[PDB]
Amino acid sequence: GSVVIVGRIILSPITAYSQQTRGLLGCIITSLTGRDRNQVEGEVQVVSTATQSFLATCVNGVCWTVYHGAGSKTLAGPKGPITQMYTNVDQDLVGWQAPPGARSLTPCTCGSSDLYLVTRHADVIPVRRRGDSRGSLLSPRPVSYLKGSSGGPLLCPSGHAVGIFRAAVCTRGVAKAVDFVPVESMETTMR
Amino acid sequence: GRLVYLLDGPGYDPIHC
Ligand SMILES: [Cl-]
Ligand SMILES: [Cl-]
Ligand SMILES: [Cl-]
Ligand SMILES: [Cl-]
Ligand SMILES: [Cl-]
Ligand SMILES: [Cl-]
Ligand SMILES: [Cl-]
Ligand SMILES: [Zn+2]
Repeated sequence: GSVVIVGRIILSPITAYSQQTRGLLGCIITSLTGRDRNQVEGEVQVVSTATQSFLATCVNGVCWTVYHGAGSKTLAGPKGPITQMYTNVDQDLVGWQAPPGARSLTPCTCGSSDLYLVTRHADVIPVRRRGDSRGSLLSPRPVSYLKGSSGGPLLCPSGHAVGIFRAAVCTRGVAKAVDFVPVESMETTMR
Repeated sequence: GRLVYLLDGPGYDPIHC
């Protein structure tokens, strides 16, 4: 069925909090109908299919997320299912036109290597950029702590978008680094 | 180090048992 917004993360020093918007039953039903009448708020949406859940981040009026989460699926919306505007399987990246009411991040232009990752539990954790698509976690955490966060944003100190979280680099269940899709690839995907 | 994917189960607060 469709991807369904089931909660959101609202960003403020960078702080974040989460709010549930849908229960499990309404989620399954909304997935089948593709029709979602709820108001959307926040920069990050917690999204779910019938089988898995993850995050989507809105940057410049597009809601972006990971292909391994969303596949080719539509996003449930007020006028029915929304077709993907961008589908880049190789970069593991999909996008839908952002619901009205979602607040867009703007892409980072400062080039800072001092980043923050916002997790599914609305924790904001320090990351050090280590190249185009990798950052080290300055404080390693169990991978369990990052479960459900695929598609979440990496932010620079000014709260602009650097990338979206794709995968964790792990040894023995401890996440030491993150792999991400740089905001540049969103620009390349678009134009 | 190897790549782990971080999908959880369905719903806002996925049920684990
Ligand atoms: Cl629930
Ligand atoms: Cl609901
Ligand atoms: Cl209707
Ligand atoms: Cl609805
Ligand atoms: Cl799925
Ligand atoms: Cl699919
Ligand atoms: Cl773990
Ligand atoms: Zn910046």
